[PDB]
Formats: sequence, structure tokens, C-alpha cells
Amino acid sequence: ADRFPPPKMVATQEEMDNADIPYKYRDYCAHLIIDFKECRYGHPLTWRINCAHELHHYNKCSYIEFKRRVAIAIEEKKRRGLM
Amino acid sequence: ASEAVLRLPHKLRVMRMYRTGLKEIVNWSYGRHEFYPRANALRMEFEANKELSDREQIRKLVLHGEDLLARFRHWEPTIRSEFVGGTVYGVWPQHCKDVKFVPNPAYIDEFKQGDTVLLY
Amino acid sequence: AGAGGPVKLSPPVDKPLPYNYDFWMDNGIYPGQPIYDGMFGSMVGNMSLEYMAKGWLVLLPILSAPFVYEHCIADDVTRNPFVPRQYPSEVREFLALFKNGFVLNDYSQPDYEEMKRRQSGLLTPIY
Amino acid sequence: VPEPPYAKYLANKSHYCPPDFHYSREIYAPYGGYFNDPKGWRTNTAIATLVMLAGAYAVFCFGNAREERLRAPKGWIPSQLWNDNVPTPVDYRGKVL
Amino acid sequence: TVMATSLPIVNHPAFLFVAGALTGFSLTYAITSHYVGRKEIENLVKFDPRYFPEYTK
Amino acid sequence: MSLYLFMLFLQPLSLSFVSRSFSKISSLMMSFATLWSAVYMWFTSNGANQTFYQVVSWGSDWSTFGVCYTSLYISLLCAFIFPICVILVQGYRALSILICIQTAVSLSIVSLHMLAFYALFESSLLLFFILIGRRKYGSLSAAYNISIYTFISALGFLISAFWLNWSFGSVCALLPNEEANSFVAFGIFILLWVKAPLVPFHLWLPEAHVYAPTAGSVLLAGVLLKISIVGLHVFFLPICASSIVKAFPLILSICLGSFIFSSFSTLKQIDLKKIVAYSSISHMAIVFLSSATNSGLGIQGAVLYCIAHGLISPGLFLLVGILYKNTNTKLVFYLRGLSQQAPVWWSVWVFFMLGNLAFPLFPNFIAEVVCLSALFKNHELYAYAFIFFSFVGTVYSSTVLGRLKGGVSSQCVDASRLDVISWNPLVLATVVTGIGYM
Amino acid sequence: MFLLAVYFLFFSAIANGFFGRYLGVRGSQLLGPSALFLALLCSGTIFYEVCIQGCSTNIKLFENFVYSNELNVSASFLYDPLAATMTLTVVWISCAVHAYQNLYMRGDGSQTLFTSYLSAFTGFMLILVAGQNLVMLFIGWEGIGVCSYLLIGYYGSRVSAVKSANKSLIVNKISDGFLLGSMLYLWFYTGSFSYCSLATFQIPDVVSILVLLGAIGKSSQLFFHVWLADAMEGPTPVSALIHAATLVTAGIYVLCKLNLHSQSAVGILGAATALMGGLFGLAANDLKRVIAFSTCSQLGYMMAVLSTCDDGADFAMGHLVSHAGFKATLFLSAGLSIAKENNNFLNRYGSRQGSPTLSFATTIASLNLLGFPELGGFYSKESILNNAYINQGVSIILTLATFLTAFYTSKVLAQLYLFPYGNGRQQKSFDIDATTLICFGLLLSEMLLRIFTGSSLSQNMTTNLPAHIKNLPFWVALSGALSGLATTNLFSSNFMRFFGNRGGFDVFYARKCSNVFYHNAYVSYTLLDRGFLKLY
Amino acid sequence: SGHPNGSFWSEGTQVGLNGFKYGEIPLPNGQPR
Ligand SMILES: CCCCCCCCCCCCCCCCCC(=O)OC[C@H](COP(=O)([O-])OCC(O)COP(=O)([O-])OC[C@@H](COC(=O)CCCCCCCCCCCCCCCCC)OC(=O)CCCCCCCCCCCCCCCCC)OC(=O)CCCCCCCCCCCCCCCCC
Ligand SMILES: CCCCCCCCCCCCCCCCCC(=O)O[C@@H](COC(=O)CCCCCCCCCCCCCCC)COP(=O)(O)OCC[N+](C)(C)C
Ligand SMILES: CCCCCCCCCCCCCCCCCC(=O)O[C@@H](COC(=O)CCCCCCCCCCCCCCC)COP(=O)(O)OCC[N+](C)(C)C
Ligand SMILES: CCCCCCCCCCCCCCCCCCCC(=O)O[C@H](COC(=O)CCCCCCCCCCCCCC)COP(=O)(O)OCCN
Ligand SMILES: CCCCCCCCCCCCCCCCCCCC(=O)O[C@H](COC(=O)CCCCCCCCCCCCCC)COP(=O)(O)OCCN
Ligand SMILES: CCCCCCCCCCCCCCCCCCCC(=O)O[C@H](COC(=O)CCCCCCCCCCCCCC)COP(=O)(O)OCCN
Repeated sequence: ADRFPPPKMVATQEEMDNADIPYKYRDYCAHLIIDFKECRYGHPLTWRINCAHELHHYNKCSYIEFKRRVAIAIEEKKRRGLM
Repeated sequence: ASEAVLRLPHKLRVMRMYRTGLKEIVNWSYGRHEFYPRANALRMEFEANKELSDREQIRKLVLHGEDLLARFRHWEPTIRSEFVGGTVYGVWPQHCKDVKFVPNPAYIDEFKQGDTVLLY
Repeated sequence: AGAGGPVKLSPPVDKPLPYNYDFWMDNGIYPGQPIYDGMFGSMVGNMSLEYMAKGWLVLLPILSAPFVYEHCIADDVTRNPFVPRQYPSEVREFLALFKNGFVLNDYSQPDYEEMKRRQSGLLTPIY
Repeated sequence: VPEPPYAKYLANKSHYCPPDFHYSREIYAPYGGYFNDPKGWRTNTAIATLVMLAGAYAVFCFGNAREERLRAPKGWIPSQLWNDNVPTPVDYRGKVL
Repeated sequence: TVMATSLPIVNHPAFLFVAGALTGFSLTYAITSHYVGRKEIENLVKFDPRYFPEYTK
Repeated sequence: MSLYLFMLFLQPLSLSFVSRSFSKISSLMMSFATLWSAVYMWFTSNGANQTFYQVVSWGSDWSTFGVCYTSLYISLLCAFIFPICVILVQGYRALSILICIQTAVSLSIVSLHMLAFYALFESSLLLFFILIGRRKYGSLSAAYNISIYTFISALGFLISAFWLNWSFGSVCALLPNEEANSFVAFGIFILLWVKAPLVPFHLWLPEAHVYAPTAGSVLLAGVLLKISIVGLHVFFLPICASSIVKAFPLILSICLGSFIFSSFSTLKQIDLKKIVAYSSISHMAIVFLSSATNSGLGIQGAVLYCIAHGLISPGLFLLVGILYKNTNTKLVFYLRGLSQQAPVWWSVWVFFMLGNLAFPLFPNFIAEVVCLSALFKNHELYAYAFIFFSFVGTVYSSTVLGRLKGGVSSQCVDASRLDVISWNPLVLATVVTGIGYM
Repeated sequence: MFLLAVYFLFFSAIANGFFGRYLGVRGSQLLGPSALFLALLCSGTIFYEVCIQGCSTNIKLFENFVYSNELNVSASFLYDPLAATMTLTVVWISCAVHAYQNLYMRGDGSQTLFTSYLSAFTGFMLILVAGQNLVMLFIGWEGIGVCSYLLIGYYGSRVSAVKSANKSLIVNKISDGFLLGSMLYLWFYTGSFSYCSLATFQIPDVVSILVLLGAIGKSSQLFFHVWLADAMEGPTPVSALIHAATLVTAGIYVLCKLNLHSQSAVGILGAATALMGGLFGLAANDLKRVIAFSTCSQLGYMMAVLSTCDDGADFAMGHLVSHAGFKATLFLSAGLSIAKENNNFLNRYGSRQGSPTLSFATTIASLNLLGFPELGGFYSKESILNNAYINQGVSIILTLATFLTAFYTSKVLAQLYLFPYGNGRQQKSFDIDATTLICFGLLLSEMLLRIFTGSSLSQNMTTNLPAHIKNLPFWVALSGALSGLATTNLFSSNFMRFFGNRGGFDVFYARKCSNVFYHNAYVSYTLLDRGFLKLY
Repeated sequence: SGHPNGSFWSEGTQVGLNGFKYGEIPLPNGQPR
């Protein structure tokens, strides 16, 4: 946990509230989810084709966060001695 | 085997066993294509022991076939819709005539309609 | 033809009635039925309650085997190869409040013990 | 059996009635008879549609008076054309429209 | 003969074998996948030099 | 108040002077005048007078009459439901008996003196013995049951009233008195135990209802059972609260047991009237328990549920009477095809049965919600017990409806113009209360 | 504007069921579909305003519906994103079912009353979905329960239909009783019935259990699924409405609206119901029964996903909305097949010349159920299966259910179309009017739109899974479909029989629970009130 | 089958009373009850 420090949080409380982002989605990727959300709602039926850049960017950030979570897990497991 | 089946004579018992087995073949099949080989197999099964004359062996065969036909009874019998046990049996049953209708019911002794207390 | 199909009428009662005849439902059409099917009389598929119980006895262990492992044998540290989703402190503290939440299983957190005790909460209201 | 005198007042079997199906014609039900198709149905349906539109107008008036939107919509909503209590739309970023 | 008129391939021995093999593999893999997948997910990070220099050599 | 009491005294008086051929018309007009006077009493009742809206005394403690929340609702219910009973009954003898019973019951509700309450409610004792034991359609057994149960309970209540009059010196409700005695509490309680049927003292009710005329059954279920709640709110809780709190585990046991055993007994019934009677016994338990909690939520809930029952049970008893007139049978087994044969009777029957099951658009739903909330205020288990066992009512009602709904029938047995006229007020009142104008 | 939809449905109910003598059969064939079309226009406006543009609205009809002392509730409607989505789906399916009933119910005496019950049923569903307080939800819950009782038992001269309706009523009574208890707990300790103030971070287990027990009734889960299979006695339009949207979905909706569920219970109960329903559907030989068991399985998937992650509520609602369309299509097509063939058994169906529209609609609905890639059902089901991987137990059971689902669905498709003709050589025919074609056009339009618009915001968000684990649902579905086409035997006759008897839940209830119930009634009455306490 | 004249918007085929309301028989000359 300490070795892999959290990333800086680009999104502020005011922006997350203004974009109506639930608390669960405020996970260091909220700025990208705001971009994706605004684009998906802007294009109600054509988002799948049009809004693909934002989804890609969110998925990439999510991937990096997932890798961090796995790293934290491995570090904790090594500290406890299980592996 | 039920009591009604048991009371039946030997010939009628074997005819009933064949009939029931054919119906159960139909119920357990997935299409008409399956029925024909299975029905031919059932026919051959009965034909094979038809000439047996030993009463004891015949009784054993009958009893076993009855136990098999009891165990392999289908949860869902394939029954035509218009017959008893069918989806459309009783949906809108045909009304019989001679229905007793009382015309102008409220106008028969209108003022004195009600319950009376009779005393001694 | 949906309407007007022939039906068989149930015969009129002609013998002394049993005391518990209310268990039989007869509308006047020939095939009357018990109040609850399978309470008495013919059983569907010729399967008794004992047969059903023996089946459930054979089936239950195979169905329960996946669930028993993760829930009982496995532990928070070993259940998954990653930790629960990481949130900013303000978000995480609020999310930890929810008893039915998913952030209470973060062993890495220094508040793990409190969160675990929160998850296994009260059975009934104390007041 | 010789049909009773009142049978003249009662209606005939409708076109939709299956010929075999026999029903007692004397029984009255509010939902209608076995196969209905009354004469004058077209007028009754027109009256029904008019009562439906009038009640829709009343319901629309009531709803508009009671529809409280306390948070600004993200974008333009159709309610603006008919209802004046819609807060000015604000987008995801926060800019007012 | 299952579907002689419309889809005769079903009766073919090769079809039956391929369908059974797909059934076997998919069903057994569903149970075994949890261990296998969890391993590929642990390994993805453990052998990445940036995340964990010690394991890499 | 004075107008209502005067109209009440005029209704029995009018019969003595009528032509003996105009009796039914005069009785109906008098019943409507009594209803209008009750509406006037409601108009002249200001909510500003929180304790008692109006109190009138005519020279003695016995002649002290007054209206409160419970009294007002019950009196309005009695005046609303009496016209239906009047039209359903034919004959001068029957009218005389019914009008005397109604006058006694309606005077009991507004009475504020325990001894006067007893004098007025129990005056209608022989009249019920004679009514339930009528020559051809009555049963002597039912008459004896109801009469003996009433006499024993009311005598116990009378003994308690005599002790309170000796000890305090007055038995009027308006004078604040408190008693911790358990014998006196039991004496007052036993009347409530019997009148509002509670197991094991409920046997008198079903017999009386089955062998009573439709007007009698309608009056009994509609308001006679409610007279218990007036006695509880006016003559028991003010003086014997300590004993209700002391005995609450026992009260709860007896009320829940009544609800359960009555529900189970309803399952073995083959007569429509007995089904409706046992449903009433089951429904009375919630009202009794809710009032015994001595909370605002409970007293209001109990009165509201009482009104809902006093609007739903007369409807079912009226429909059952209409069906019996058409068919001369009350056995569910003989009655089949009622959906096809009586679409108009069936619609109203289904509506009233839905009301009896406490569905949301019916007064029973709101009333039940309030009563359950009061029980939940006491304990969560108390509410849960009652909520769970409510399914038994569903099983019996569903079985009855299913047996009646379909089959083969050769008789057209539908309501006439008179029968629809008799239920229309009850239907409208049910709908209005259901939408929240309780 | 928001009220209009409920007004249109209740008006169509009152008109058809109280003034049907004047309107006529044709009048109901006009007023019903017209009102439903107007309600669809209103529901579409509501969906656009609330879901797409994030504008929730509250309409308070009147205050003090119940005003006893502290307890105070008002009749108010809050259109939140969940409400808008469900309103739209419900009205779309109801409009289609109303169009369908014009031709299907022509051979039924009370077409006016049927249409009235269908419109009242839709109105009570919209009341349940749009209620702002728990009392309004209860009003809707009971209204759908009563309408189901009046619709399943529509054929009164059939003892099976009346018993099926009694069964539904009793099961729903037990469930709404548990719900009433939970609502009382929530009112007492939170002070209100409104969902805004209802929010509680930590809830005692009792309330969670009561909520779950209440929900498992309408959404037929294990131990409470007996009524769904029996509900096949009713006419086909009823089955489409109840199974696709009105009844099964309510339980999920309640669980998602108030997140008081416990992860451990919902996951196990759901996965069990999914597997059992699929196994029961394997044995079934009635077309309408197989689609009911399929409904049970899908409900199991939706209940199970709530346990997996935070987005489980969104995933469940997304599956619910995707499922309603294809499932409705499956029931309407099954009904038309039954009507055309005068047969309910899969054995007697076969290839026969028909309408292209119906055969395509059946194929596409079956494909959505199966999980064919790039379809609305596929995305909504993969979202569940992929996210359930973390819970090892739930995932394994759900994959096995996916296999069984594919097997029966493929077997049904083969039996209805690919298989040779199995019915007799007799003259049978059902001609389809343009109204039926419009109904199938509407269902296909919903299915197509679902692919373009999606079901959840997080539908296409990446689940960080190895490729082999992400694409396994497809391989399992394909393997099951191939095994189903070959019509192979999977289980021994002992298990096939067990699954045909649906696990013997009803045999247990009849032999033990019903006997105990009537023995308690015998002791209560015969032995006591009319025995010990009755005079000679 | 189909519609009576082949057109949905055609006059109803039933002339008379669908049933007798309350069981009352219409007076022949139209006399009020
Ligand atoms: C000033 C200007 C003028 C304005 C006017 C103002 C004047 C004020 C009052 C004047 C009115 C006249 C009074 C009527 C006297 C006769 C009434 C009568 O005989 O009843 C039946 C009689 C009907 O006669 P009938 O049909 O021709 O046949 C009778 C035959 O003679 C025999 O027939 P049968 O053999 O077949 O018997 C069958 C019997 C079935 O058998 C039974 O049921 C017997 C039951 C025993 C009695 C019932 C017990 C319960 C009664 C409760 C009291 C009812 C009021 C309830 C209010 C609660 C009060 C605490 O059924 C009945 O008889 C009727 C059933 C119900 C009536 C019972 C009520 C009468 C109580 C006592 C009557 C008074 C007699 C006094 C005698 C005077 C000299 C002899 O009169 C009625 O119309 C009904 C009763 C009217 C009751 C009002 C009388 C007051 C009694 C209330 C007590 C309160 C104290 C008194 C103060 C009153 C105001 C100051
Ligand atoms: C044989 C019968 C044939 C004829 C059939 C008659 C058809 C009846 C039509 C059904 C009526 C539906 C209307 C339900 C609302 C009840 C109307 C009402 O109560 O008036 C309210 C005003 O409120 C309204 O007008 C509501 C608007 C009605 C129409 C709006 C939408 C229509 C869709 C129906 C959905 C309603 C759901 C409500 C569920 C509780 C009174 O206002 P307040 O002064 O606040 O009264 C105090 C409140 N309390 C009653 C509790 C004492
Ligand atoms: C909530 C706001 C608005 C409320 C509107 C509610 C919708 C309409 C309510 C109309 C009145 C409510 C109850 C009507 C009386 C109950 C009887 C009934 O509904 O049906 C009757 C007869 O129906 C009628 O004549 C009147 C029905 C007109 C409209 C009914 C719409 C559905 C009822 C709504 C359920 C009430 C909700 C109560 C609990 C929430 C009996 O029908 P069956 O038993 O099925 O037998 C008919 C014959 N057959 C075998 C062929 C089926
Ligand atoms: C995945 C989640 C689980 C879903 C369902 C799981 C159910 C598992 C429970 C069954 C497994 C254990 C059964 C108990 C062992 C009994 C072994 C043989 C049974 C036996 O000999 O007697 C039977 C007792 O009924 C019985 O066995 C009734 C006992 C059942 C306990 C109550 C549990 C609810 C059961 C609901 C569905 C089960 C259906 C089949 C049980 C039949 O008795 P008899 O009628 O022949 O006696 C004659 C009448 N004098
Ligand atoms: C210090 C004292 C020590 C204790 C000593 C106690 C000694 C006895 C006490 C018993 C007092 C109770 C009085 C009621 C007796 C029972 C009824 C009599 C039975 C009977 O046959 O009555 C028949 C009809 O009664 C019926 O139909 C009525 C059915 C039963 C009535 C139920 C009783 C009311 C509730 C009981 C208690 C309630 C609360 C207690 C506080 C009419 O017979 P007939 O006219 O044909 O005459 C012909 C001669 N056979
Ligand atoms: C066995 C279960 C009990 C059945 C009752 C269930 C529910 C009834 C509750 C009614 C609510 C108010 C009534 C007050 C008390 C009545 C019964 C309470 C239980 C009880 O018997 O307590 C007794 C005291 O009550 C007494 O001393 C009086 C008892 C009643 C007297 C019986 C007949 C009286 C009739 C008098 C007529 C009017 C007289 C007016 C002057 C002894 O309890 P304890 O305190 O000694 O504890 C010593 C134990 N270790």
C-alpha cells in the first residue's frame, strides 16, 4: 500500500457533484468517467460508435488502477508471509 | 398396477400393457421420428414372449413389465387439448338450455319484500 | 374451437359423504381435483415424497460444494488476487459506512478490524 | 322449446359468436355480453375518446401545476415548451445554458 | 436419425464428438478457470519489472 | 346532540301512532331523519373542544350523554347502517323489535354513565332472544347462547359499576377516578371479553348471526360488536389502565390466540354466514389489542379499523342474504357458476371480499397499517405475529371464491333493482373511506 | 405529462370493464390500443426527460393519505432514472400485448373485461414503479397481485386455473406480509416512508431478511417459485405481461431501490434459482412451461449479480429491461404457435409454412436468451457473468446455468422449426392480422434499440479479466446449443424424472404443510369449538 | 370469420338488448317503468 502510492485525484468535489457522479465511481478515474458520461448522454443512441475515445481512456486508467490493486495485494501477502 | 388393471383377464392385461407402453413411448420421445423405432422395439419385445406357455414365467414377465411401466410413467402425459387433462377442456363449456330466469324480480310484491318475525 | 367444447358432467353424489369431503374440489365437470394436488390420490410421475427426498440428498452436496469453499474455507486475503477498489480518503470513509458495501474487506487498510466488525453487525435492533 | 315472449326484446347472436356456442341472452353484465358488437358502437367509442381527451386535459393541467423540478436538467427538456417552472439547464461541466 | 430432412449433420459421428468435446471442455474449464485466471492475474503484476523489480531477473 | 337524542326517542314512538300499513315508509323516513340529525350533531361538534365535543344532562347522572371521537364515529356508523336494515325487514313485529334494538344501542353509545350504559345496552336482551329464536328460520340454541353470554358478562360489569359507585361515589366518566383493584378491572373486562368475541367466549356470535335475519346480522356485525370499543375507551381505559398494563402479556396471549384459532376455524366452514362471522371474530382481535396498548396510534387505529369493519361486514352479510333469497342455500358446495350467472352480484361480492382482505384501496388497509404501527410501537414481535398469520384469511377467502366462481349452473340468480339499491350506499362509503376520507 | 400515462391506463380499464356494453368488442380493440399508444408517447417523453437528461420530478397528488398521530404518508410520484426506465419498458410491452390481444382473444367471450384487466394491471405496475414512498409501492404491489389473481383464473370452469390463482394469491400474501414487516421496521427507525430519508448505512439483519423474503415472492426465487409454473393456466397475454415485466421484476426493483440486501444470501439464492430453473426447464415438455423456467433462471442471474459488485444493481436493472422484450416476444410467439397448431406439447410441433415475421421474431428472441454475441441479451448477460468471477461459487453455478439454458433453448428452437411436422393431418389455421404484425414490429424495434442504446452505463466498461475467462460464457453457450440440437441425453432417467417433478417442492407442501394446516384447523374447530365447548 | 362486412368500421351486428338489467323486461310501447 505504501510502496504503491495513490495517484493524484484530478477531479474535485465540485466537478464530481456537477457531473452527478455517484460516490462509487469516484475512484481516481472520475475525470475520465465524467468525460465518458457527458459524451454517452450527449449521443443517446450513437454513443457506441461516436463515444469510443472516452471509453478507451477510461478503460486504460481503470487497467492501471487494477494493476495497482494487484500490486498492493501482492505486497500485503508478502508482508504476512503467505507467499 | 392398479386394481382395475389386475381384475382384467390375461389377454386384456397384455393388450393394456402394450397400449400403455406405446403411450409412454410417445410421452418420452422428442419427435415423431423417435417413436417409430421405439414402437417397433416394443412390438418385438412383446412378440418375443408371446408363445410362452409356462404360467409362472408368464406371470413373472407380466409383473416385471408392469413395474417397468409404473416406474416410467411420465410427469407430463401427452394428451390432446380438447380431452380430459387438456388445456382447452372446460375453457368455455357449452351452456345447457332450460335455465331458470326470474323476470322482473324486484317488481314481485315489491312493498312486502323482506324478512318477517313469526311468533306464537 | 375455444368456446363451446363438450364437457363431461360429474355424476351426482349417490352415497354417504365422507366427513372430510371438503378436501375434494368439484365444480360439476367430471375430473374433480384435490384442494392441493398431490395431497392424496395419484401422484404425478409416480414419485413419492421419499423419492424426492433421496434425490435432493444426492443433489444438495454437489450444489453446495462451490459455495462452501469460498464462504468458509477461503479467507479475505486469499479469496481474490487483488484488493478492493481504492478510493480517496473522503470517498472511502463514507463508503466504509455501508454495512452491505464492498470496501469493508480491504485487509491492506489499517481500519480492517473495525470494518470487519461493522460488516458482522447486529442481528436485531437494540432499541 | 317455444322461446319466451321477452326473447324478442333481446339481441341476436353477434357475428363474432361461434355458431355452436350457446349462451343465455338474458344475463346482464356491465362489461358487456358474450360477444357484444352493439349497434351504435362507433358513436359510443367517439364519446369515449372525447371523455378521454377531456380527462387528459384536466390531468395535464393538474400535473403541470403540481410538477416540482428542484434540480436543473442537464439539457433542454420538452417540459419547457409547456411548463415554466423548469430550472435553466446546466451541463455536466457546470455551464449554464 | 434426429433431423434427416433439415439438418442431417447432427446424426454424423463427427458432429456428436465435436459437440461433446465442446461441452466437456467448457464445463470442466469453468470450474478450473478460477485458479488459472487468478494465477494469470497475479503473475501479470509479479513479473512486471516496474511493479516488482525483485521477482524479475 | 339534543336533536339526535330526540330523534332517537321519536323513532320508537312513531310506530305506536302509525297506520300499521305505512309502518315501513314511516320507519324509513325516521331512519333518514336520525341520520340527518347525526350529521347535524357532527356539524355542531367543534374540534376546538378537545376532550368532549358536547355533553348534555337532563337532571341526573344517568341522563348524562356526550360524544367523543369513538362515540361520534360509532353513532354515525349506526345511523348510516340502520336504513339498510329497515328496508330489509318486513312486518310490524319485526320493525318494532328492530327499532327498539336500534334505539337502545344508539343510546348506549352516547351514554356517559356506566349504570345508564348498562341499562340501555342490556334492554335489548329479550328482543334478541325473540329475534334469533323466531318461529321458522330461528334457532333456540343460538338465542340461549347469546342471551346467557350477554347476561353473565353484563352482570359482572354491573357488579364492577356498583363497587365504583359505592367507593368513589359516582360512576360517571366525566369525573376522573382511578382504581388499581384487579377484581373490578376483571369485572369491567369480562363484558368486553364476551361482547367483542375473544377466544374462548366467541361461541355465541356465529350461532346468533347464522340464525338471525339479514337485518339482524347486518346490525350485529356492523355495530353491536363495536359497542365493546366504546366501553373500553370510555369506561375501562380511563379507570383501569393500571390493570391493562399489568396484564398486557396475558391480554396479548388471549388476543393473538383468538386471531389464530378463529382463522383456523374459518377454514372448516361450509356456510357463507359462518365464514363471515368467523372473519369478524378474527378481525376484532387486532382492534382489541391496539386499544389495549393505550397509545394514540392504537386508539385511533382501533376506531378506524372498527369503522372499516362496520362498512365491510354489513356488505358481505347483505350480499349473502341476497344470494340466500335468490337460491335458499348458504352451502358453498351448492353455489357454483356465480361468476357467469350473477356478474353483478359477483362483482360486488369480489369487491367486498377484497375489502375484507385489507387491500390498499379499501379502508381496511389504512386501518390495518395504523394498528400494525401501534403494535410495532409496542414491540416488533407483536406486529410480526399478526402480520404473518394474516395469510390464513387469504386461504379461506380464496378457497371460497374459487368454489363459487366457476362450475356448471342452470339457474340465473342475480340481484334485482332493490338489492342494488341496498348496497349502493355501502359501496360508495367503502370507496370514499378507501381513498382516505376516513 | 408524467401523470398522463397512468390516467390513460386506468381510463382504458374503467371504460372497457364498466362501459363495455356501449363500447363493444370493437370499441375495446380501439380504446385499449389507442390509450396504450398515448401512454407510450408519455413514457417516451418521461424517459428522455429523466434518464437521458437527468431531470427527476416529484408529483404529489394529495397529502395526508394516512394521517394517524405521528404516522403520515402522502400519495406522491417521483420519476427517478429507475422509474423512467421501468415505466418505458412496461408501457412498451403492455402496448404490444394490447395489440396482440385484439386477435388472440376474439374467440373469448369477455374481451372487454380482459382488456380492462390488462390495462388496470399495467396501471398498478406503473404505480408500483413510480411511487415515491413505501406505501405507494405497496399499493402497486397489491394491485398487481389482485390483477394477477383475476387474470390467471380467467377460465373459472377449470379447477386448475382457480387453484393456480389461489396459489399465486397465497404466495403473494406471504411475501407482502414480510414486506409490510420490513416497512414497519424502516418507518420506526428512520422516521419516514420516503426513499430519500429511508437511507440507512447499517441495517439490522432482521430487516434485510424480511426484505429478501418479501422480494422472493414476486420474483419467484427458490421455495417461492411454485406459483410461476402453475400460472400457465391463464391466457397467453397474461403470461407475457407477468413473466416479462409486471410480476417477476417487482422483487428485483424493490431490492435495487432500497439496497438493504445481504451479499451472502442474494448470491446463493440467485445462483441456486438459476440452476434449478434451468434444470426444471430441461425436463419440461410444454412450450409455455419452458419459457417460464427460463424466466426463473434469468431472475436467478439478476438476483445473483447484486452480490458481486456495487454496479450489480445497475447490471440487474439492465438485464431486467433487456429480458422483458425478448421474453415477451417468446411468450407471444409461443401463444401464436399454440393457437395455430391447437397443441401445447413440443413433441407435436414441426416445420410448417408460416409467417416470416413470427419465425424471425422467435429466432431472435431465442438467440437473445441463448446469448448470441452482439445482441442485447448477450451484453446484459456477459456483464453479469464477467463480474461474478470474483465470487467463485456464484460464477460456477451461473456458468452451469448458462449451459443448461443454451441446451433447452436450442432444443426448443429445433423442436419448433427444424424438426419435421409432428401434429396430425387435420385442418388447423390461425390467420394473423396487421395488428399482430405491428406487435412484432414493436418487439423487434425494442430489441434493436436495446443494442444501440445499451442497458447500463457500465455495460462496456472493462472487466480486468484474462481473455480466456472473458470469452468463456460464449463457449459454454455454444457447447450447450450444439448439445441441444443433437437432442442428446444428459441425465439418467432418475434425475430427468426428479427435474420433471420440479424438485418435489409442491409434493412436500401437499403431504406435510397442507396436512399440518388442516390438522391445526381440525383441532381448532372440530375438537375444540364444536367438540369440547359445544353442548349436546 | 373476420369482420362482419370485411370492414372493421361497420355498424354492429346486434340490435336489441345485450341482457336485461336487474331482470326487468322492457315495456312494449316504451312506457317507463
Ligand atoms: C303528550 C303528547 C302525545 C305525544 C306522545 C308522547 C307520549 C310518550 C310515550 C307514549 C307512547 C305509547 C307507549 C306505548 C305503550 C305500549 C307499547 C307496547 O305495547 O309495545 C308493543 C306495541 C306494539 O303493539 P302491537 O303490534 O299492536 O301488539 C302488541 C299486543 O298488545 C300484544 O302482542 P304480542 O302478544 O304478540 O307480543 C309480542 C311481543 C313479543 O314478546 C316480547 O318480546 C316480550 C318482551 C318483553 C318486553 C321487551 C323487553 C325489552 C323492551 C325494551 C324497551 C324498548 C325501548 C328500548 C329503549 C331502552 C329503554 C331503557 O312483541 C311486542 O309486543 C313488540 C316487541 C317490542 C316492543 C317492546 C317494547 C314495549 C316495552 C313496554 C311497553 C309499554 C307497556 C306499558 C303498559 C301500560 C299499561 C298496561 O308498541 C310498539 O309500537 C312498539 C313499542 C314502543 C315502545 C315505546 C314504549 C316505551 C317503553 C320504553 C321504556 C322507557 C320507559 C317509558 C317512558 C316512555 C316515555 C315517557
Ligand atoms: C360503477 C363505477 C363506474 C364509474 C367508475 C368511476 C371511476 C372513478 C375514477 C377513479 C378515481 C381515480 C382518482 C384517484 C385520486 C382520488 C381523487 C381525490 O382524492 O381527490 C383529491 C385530489 O387529488 C387528486 O385529484 C388526484 C389526481 C387524480 C388524477 C391524477 C392522475 C390519475 C391517475 C390515477 C392514479 C392515482 C394514484 C393514486 C393512488 C393513491 C382530494 O384532494 P385533497 O383536498 O388533498 O383531499 C384530502 C386527501 N384525502 C383524500 C386523503 C383526505
Ligand atoms: C388506484 C387509482 C385508480 C384505481 C383504478 C383501479 C382499476 C379499476 C378498479 C375498478 C373497481 C375495482 C374493483 C372492481 C370490482 C371487483 C370485481 C372485478 O374486478 O371483476 C369482477 C367483474 O369485473 C367487473 O365487472 C368490474 C371490473 C371493471 C374494472 C376492473 C379492473 C381490474 C380491477 C382492479 C383491481 C382492484 C384493485 C384492488 C386492490 C388494489 C369479477 O371478475 P371475475 O371474477 O374474473 O369473473 C368474470 C367472468 N370471467 C370468468 C369470464 C372472467
Ligand atoms: C438448494 C437449497 C435447498 C433446496 C431444497 C433442499 C431440500 C433438502 C431437504 C431434503 C433432504 C433431507 C431429507 C430428510 C431425510 C429423509 C430421507 C428419506 C425421507 C423419508 O423417508 O420420509 C420422507 C419425509 O419427507 C421429507 O423428507 C421432508 C423433509 C424435508 C425437510 C424440509 C425442507 C424443505 C423441503 C422442500 C423441498 C424438498 C422436497 C423433497 C423433500 C417422506 O415422508 P412420507 O410422506 O413418505 O411419510 C409417510 C406418511 N405417513
Ligand atoms: C362459589 C361458586 C363456586 C362455583 C360453583 C359453580 C357451579 C355452577 C356454575 C355455573 C354457572 C354458569 C351458568 C351457565 C350454565 C350453563 C348453561 C346451562 C346449560 C343448558 O342446558 O342450557 C340450555 C341452553 O343453554 C345454552 O345454550 C348456553 C350454553 C352455555 C352457556 C355458556 C355460559 C356463559 C359463559 C360461561 C362463563 C363466561 C365467563 C365466566 C365469568 C337451556 O336448557 P333448557 O332451557 O332446555 O332447560 C332444561 C333443563 N335441562
Ligand atoms: C390464568 C390466566 C388469567 C386469565 C385472565 C387472562 C387475561 C385477563 C386479564 C384481564 C385484565 C384486567 C383483569 C385484572 C386481573 C384479572 C386476571 C389477572 C391474572 C390474575 O389472576 O392475577 C391474580 C390477581 O388478580 C385478582 O386477584 C383478580 C382475578 C380475577 C377475579 C376472577 C373473577 C372476578 C369477578 C368479580 C366480578 C366483579 C367484582 C367487582 C367487585 C393473581 O395474581 P398475583 O398478583 O396474586 O400473583 C401471584 C402469582 N405468584
